Amino acid sequence: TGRPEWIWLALGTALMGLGTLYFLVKGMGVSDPDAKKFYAITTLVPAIAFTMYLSMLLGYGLTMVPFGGEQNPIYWARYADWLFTTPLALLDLALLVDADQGTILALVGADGIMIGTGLVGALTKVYSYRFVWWAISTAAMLYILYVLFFGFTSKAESMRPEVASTFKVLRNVTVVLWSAYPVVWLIGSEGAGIVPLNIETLLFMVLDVSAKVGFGLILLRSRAIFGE
Amino acid sequence: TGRPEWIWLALGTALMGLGTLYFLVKGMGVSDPDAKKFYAITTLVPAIAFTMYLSMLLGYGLTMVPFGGEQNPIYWARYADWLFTTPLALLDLALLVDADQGTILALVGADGIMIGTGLVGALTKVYSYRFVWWAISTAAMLYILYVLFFGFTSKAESMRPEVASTFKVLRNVTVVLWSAYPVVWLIGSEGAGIVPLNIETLLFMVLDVSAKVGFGLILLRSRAIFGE
Amino acid sequence: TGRPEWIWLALGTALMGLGTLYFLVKGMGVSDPDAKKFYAITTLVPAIAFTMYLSMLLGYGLTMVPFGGEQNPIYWARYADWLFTTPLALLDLALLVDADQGTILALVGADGIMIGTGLVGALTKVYSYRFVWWAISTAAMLYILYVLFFGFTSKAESMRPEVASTFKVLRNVTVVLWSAYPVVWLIGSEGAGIVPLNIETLLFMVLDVSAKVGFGLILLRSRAIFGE
Ligand SMILES: CC(C)CCC[C@@H](C)CCC[C@@H](C)CCC[C@@H](C)CCOC[C@@H](CO[C@H]1O[C@H](CO)[C@@H](O)[C@H](O)[C@H]1O[C@H]1O[C@H](CO[C@@H]2O[C@H](CO)[C@H](O)[C@H](OS(=O)(=O)O)[C@H]2O)[C@@H](O)[C@H](O)[C@@H]1O)OCC[C@H](C)CCC[C@H](C)CCC[C@H](C)CCCC(C)C
Ligand SMILES: CC(C)CCC[C@@H](C)CCC[C@@H](C)CCC[C@@H](C)CCOC[C@@H](CO[C@H]1O[C@H](CO)[C@@H](O)[C@H](O)[C@H]1O[C@H]1O[C@H](CO[C@@H]2O[C@H](CO)[C@H](O)[C@H](OS(=O)(=O)O)[C@H]2O)[C@@H](O)[C@H](O)[C@@H]1O)OCC[C@H](C)CCC[C@H](C)CCC[C@H](C)CCCC(C)C
Ligand SMILES: CC(C)CCC[C@@H](C)CCC[C@@H](C)CCC[C@@H](C)CCOC[C@@H](CO[C@H]1O[C@H](CO)[C@@H](O)[C@H](O)[C@H]1O[C@H]1O[C@H](CO[C@@H]2O[C@H](CO)[C@H](O)[C@H](OS(=O)(=O)O)[C@H]2O)[C@@H](O)[C@H](O)[C@@H]1O)OCC[C@H](C)CCC[C@H](C)CCC[C@H](C)CCCC(C)C
Ligand SMILES: *C/C=C(C)/C=C/C=C(C)/C=C/C1=C(C)CCCC1(C)C
Ligand SMILES: *C/C=C(C)/C=C/C=C(C)/C=C/C1=C(C)CCCC1(C)C
Ligand SMILES: *C/C=C(C)/C=C/C=C(C)/C=C/C1=C(C)CCCC1(C)C
Ligand SMILES: CCCCCCCCS[C@@H]1O[C@H](CO)[C@@H](O)[C@H](O)[C@H]1O
Ligand SMILES: CCCCCCCCS[C@@H]1O[C@H](CO)[C@@H](O)[C@H](O)[C@H]1O
Ligand SMILES: CCCCCCCCS[C@@H]1O[C@H](CO)[C@@H](O)[C@H](O)[C@H]1O
Repeated sequence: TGRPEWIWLALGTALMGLGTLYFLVKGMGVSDPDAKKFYAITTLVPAIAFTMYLSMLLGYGLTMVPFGGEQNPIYWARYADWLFTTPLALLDLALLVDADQGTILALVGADGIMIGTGLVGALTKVYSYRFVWWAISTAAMLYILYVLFFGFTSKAESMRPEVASTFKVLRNVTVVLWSAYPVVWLIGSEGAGIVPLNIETLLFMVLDVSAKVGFGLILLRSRAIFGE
Repeated sequence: TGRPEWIWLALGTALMGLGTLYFLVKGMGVSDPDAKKFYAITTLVPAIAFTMYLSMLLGYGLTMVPFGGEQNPIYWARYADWLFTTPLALLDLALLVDADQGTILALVGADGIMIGTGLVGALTKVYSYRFVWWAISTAAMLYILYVLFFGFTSKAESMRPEVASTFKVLRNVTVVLWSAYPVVWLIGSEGAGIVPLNIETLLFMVLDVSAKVGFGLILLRSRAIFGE
Repeated sequence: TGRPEWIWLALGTALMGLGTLYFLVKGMGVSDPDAKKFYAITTLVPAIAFTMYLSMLLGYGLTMVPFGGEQNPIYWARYADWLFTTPLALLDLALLVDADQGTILALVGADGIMIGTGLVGALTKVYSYRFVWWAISTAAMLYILYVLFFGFTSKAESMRPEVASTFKVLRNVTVVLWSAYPVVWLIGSEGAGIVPLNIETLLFMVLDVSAKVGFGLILLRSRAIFGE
C-alpha cells in the first residue's frame, strides 16, 4: 500500500485484533470480581494496540520530523498506544502482587514520564537533543524495571505458589521485552538510521505482540488471576 | 457572528452554563458522602460541556480537514468534551449500581476507544477511511450499551426500589441518546454531507443538553443518590 | 543560548531536577504505606516539572501565537506540566486531610478545567477572547482555593496536632502562590505585555520552585505524612 513497512503494520493490526477477540471470548462468563479486573486490563491493552496500529497502517499515525538535515518518517501513534498501554500492564503486575498504592502511583508516573519524554524526543528537531530525551526516558524505565524486579518480587513471595510463579514469568518477560524498546529506538529511524524503518517496524511488532498478546496469554491462562 | 451554526453553539453554551450553576446551587450544603460523589460527577459534566461549546462558539474548537476534495469544517472540541464527559456519565451509572471495578475499567476503556477512534475518524484525510473508524467507534459504543442494559440492570435489581427505578430511567435515556450520535455523525459534516453543519449542530445540541442537563436533572432530583 | 529568559529556564530545570533527586533519596527506605503515597505524589511533582522546564529550555515547549497583530512567544509546556502537577498537589492536601472522594473528584475536575481553560486562552488568536478564558480559569481556581481554605481546614481539625498544623502551612502557601499565577499571566506575554517574557519566566520560576520544592520540603520533613 506504499511504505515498505506496511506489511508489518498490517500483521500487527491483525494480531492485536485477534488477540483482543480471543481474550474477550475467554473472559466471557467470568464472575470472579478479581478475575474480571485482570481480564479487563489485559484485554484493553491489545484493544488499544489494535486502534493505534491501524492508524499507522492507514498512514494517520505517521508524521514528518526534520532533523539531521534529511526528512524523517516518525510514527507518533506508538506513544499514544504505550501511554495507556504500558501502565495497564504495570497495573496487572501490581494487582497480582497487591502492591501499595504509593508504589503503583510512582510506577504509573514514572511510566507517564517515560512515554511523554520518549514522545518529545521522537518529535524534537535538534538531532542532538533527541538523545537527551532518550536518556531521561531510559532512566525512568530502569526505575520501573528496578521496582518490578526487586520490589514486586518480594511482594509476590507472600502470595500462594501459583501467583508467585506466574508473576515471576511475567516479570522476566516484561523486563526483557521492555529493555529492548530503547535499543530499537536508538538504532532506528527515531535515533540513528542504522536500522531501516523497514526492520524497525518488524522489531516493534514482535516486541509489542509479545508484550501484550504473549503477556496476556501467560497471565489469562493461569489460575493466578483468581483470588481463590 | 459568522458561521450559521453559531446560534446553536450559543444556546448550548448558555444552557450548559446554566445547568452547571443550577447543579452547583442544588448540591450546596449536601453532607452525604455518597450524594457528594453524584453531585460532583454530574456537575462536572455540564461544566466541561460549557467550556467546549464556548471554544466552538468562539471559533477555537473548529478546524479544517481536507477530504472528498472540497473543504470541511470539523469541530474537534466535541471529542475533547466527550472524552471526559462520557466516562463521567458511566461513572454515575456505575456508582448507582455499585458495579465491579473490573467492569468500570472495561467500560471506561471502551469509552476512551470510542471517543479516541471517533476523533481519529473526524480528522482522517481519506474520506473512505473515516468510516472504518466510525465502525470501530460504533462497535465500542454497542459494547458499552450492551453492558449498561443487561449487566448494570441486573446489578440495579439488588438495590432498593428508588435506586432501581432511577437507574432504569437513566439507562433508557443514555441508550437512546447515545445511539443517536453515530447516526448524526454519519449523515453529517463528519461523514456524508446529507445534513448541513447547520442542522447537525442543532441535533448535537439537543442530544448533549438532554444527555447532561436532562440526565443530571433526573438523577439529582431523586433520592437514589442517597445511600440511605 | 538565545532567548533572554533561557537562564531562568535553566535554573528552574536544575532546581526541579535537584529537588526530585533530593526527595527520591529522602523517601528511600520508607516503609509506611501512607508515607509512601506522600513521597510518591510529592516527588513526581518536581519530576514532571523537570521534564517540562527542559522542553522550554531546549526550545521545544515554545510555540508562536498570533494576536494583537505582532508575534507572540508562548511556552505551552507550562500547561502540560500544571495539568498533572496541580492535581497531584491537591491530592497531597486531600490525603493529609482525608477528604471525601466526592470533593477530591470535584477539585481535580475544577483543576482540569482551570488548566485546560488556561491553555486554550494562551493559544487563542483573538486577543480579546484570551481574557474570557482567563476569567473562566480564575473562577475555577477560586473555587479550588475556597474549598481548600474552608472545607479542608475543617477536615484537618479532626486530625492530630502535627497534621493540622502542617496542613495549615501548606494551605497558606498554596493559596498565596496559586493566586499569583493568574496575575503573572494577565500582566505578561500571555495577556498584556506590561511585563517582559524576561521577567515573567523569572516569576513563574520562583512561584513554581516554591509551590513544588518548597511545598515538598514543608510536607516531607514533618511527621504529618505518617499515619502514626
Ligand atoms: C480522545 C482520546 C481518547 C484522547 C487520548 C490521549 C491524548 C491526549 C494523547 C495521545 C498522545 C500523543 C502520542 C499525541 C501527540 C503527538 C502529536 C505531535 C501528534 C498530533 O497529531 C494527532 C492529531 C491529528 O492532528 C490532525 O488534525 C489537525 C487539525 O485538523 C491538523 O492540524 C494536523 O496537521 C493533523 O495531523 C494529521 O495529518 C498529518 C498529515 O501531514 C500532511 O498534511 C498535508 C495536509 O496539510 C497532506 O495531507 C500531506 O500529504 S502529503 O502531501 O505528504 O502527501 C500530509 O503528509 C500527519 O503527519 C499527522 O501525523 C496526522 O495524521 O489527532 C489526535 C489523535 C487522538 C488523541 C488519538 C486517539 C488514540 C486511541 C483511540 C486512545 C485510547 C485512550 C483511552 C482513553 C484509554 C483508557 C485507559 C483506561 C484508564 C484503562
Ligand atoms: C490541559 C487539558 C486539561 C488537557 C485535556 C486532554 C487533552 C490530551 C485532549 C483533548 C483531546 C482532542 C479532542 C484534542 C486533539 C485534536 C487535535 C487535532 C486538535 C489540536 O488543536 C488543539 C490545540 C490548539 O493548537 C493550536 O496551537 C498550536 C501551537 O501554537 C498551533 O500550531 C495550532 O495550529 C493551533 O490550532 C488552533 O487554531 C487553528 C486555526 O487554523 C488557522 O490558523 C491560521 C494561522 O496559522 C489562521 O488563523 C486561520 O484563520 S483563517 O485564515 O482561516 O481565517 C485559522 O483558521 C484551528 O483550526 C484549530 O482548531 C485550533 O483552534 O489546543 C489543545 C486544547 C486543550 C487540551 C483543550 C482543553 C479542554 C477542557 C478545558 C478539558 C477539561 C479536562 C479535565 C482534565 C477533566 C477532569 C475529569 C475528572 C477525572 C473528573
Ligand atoms: C505521552 C504523554 C505522557 C501524554 C501527556 C498528556 C497530553 C494529552 C497533553 C499535554 C497538554 C497540552 C499542554 C499540549 C497541547 C498544546 C498544543 C497546542 C501543543 C502541541 O505541540 C506539542 C506536540 C509537538 O508537536 C510537534 O510535532 C507535530 C507532528 O510531527 C508538528 O506538526 C508540530 O508542529 C510540532 O510542534 C513542535 O515544533 C514547533 C516548531 O515551530 C516551527 O516549526 C518549523 C518547522 O515546521 C521550524 O522548525 C521553526 O523554526 S524557526 O524557523 O522559527 O526557526 C519552528 O519555530 C513548536 O512551535 C511547537 O511548540 C513544538 O515544539 O507534542 C506533544 C507533547 C507531549 C504530550 C508532552 C509530554 C509531557 C510530560 C513528559 C508528561 C508526563 C505525564 C504523566 C502521564 C503524568 C502521570 C501522573 C500520575 C496520575 C500521578
Ligand atoms: C505494549 C507496549 C509496550 C510494553 C511498550 C513498551 C515501551 C517502552 C518500554 C519504551 C521505552 C522507551 C525508552 C526507554 C526511551 C526511548 C523511547 C522509548 C519510548 C522507545
Ligand atoms: C455529553 C455527551 C455525550 C453523552 C456524548 C456521547 C457521544 C457518543 C455516544 C458518540 C459516539 C460516536 C460513535 C459511536 C462513532 C461515530 C463518532 C462518535 C464519536 C460521534
Ligand atoms: C507547580 C505549579 C503550580 C502550583 C501551578 C499553578 C498554576 C495556577 C494556579 C494557574 C492558574 C491560571 C489561572 C487562574 C488563569 C490564567 C491562566 C493560569 C493557567 C496561569
Ligand atoms: C472496542 C471495545 C473494547 C472493549 C474492551 C473491553 C475489555 C473487556 S474485558 C471483559 O469485561 C467485562 C466487564 O464488562 C467482564 O465481565 C469480562 O469477564 C471481561 O472479559
Ligand atoms: C469551574 C468550576 C467547576 C467546578 C466543578 C465542581 C463540581 C462541584 S460539585 C460539589 O462539590 C463539593 C465538593 O467540593 C460538594 O460538597 C457539593 O455538595 C457538590 O455539589
Ligand atoms: C524519572 C523517574 C521519576 C520517578 C518518580 C517516582 C517517584 C517515586 S517516590 C518513591 O516511590 C517508592 C515506590 O516505588 C517508595 O517506596 C519510596 O519511599 C518513594 O520515595
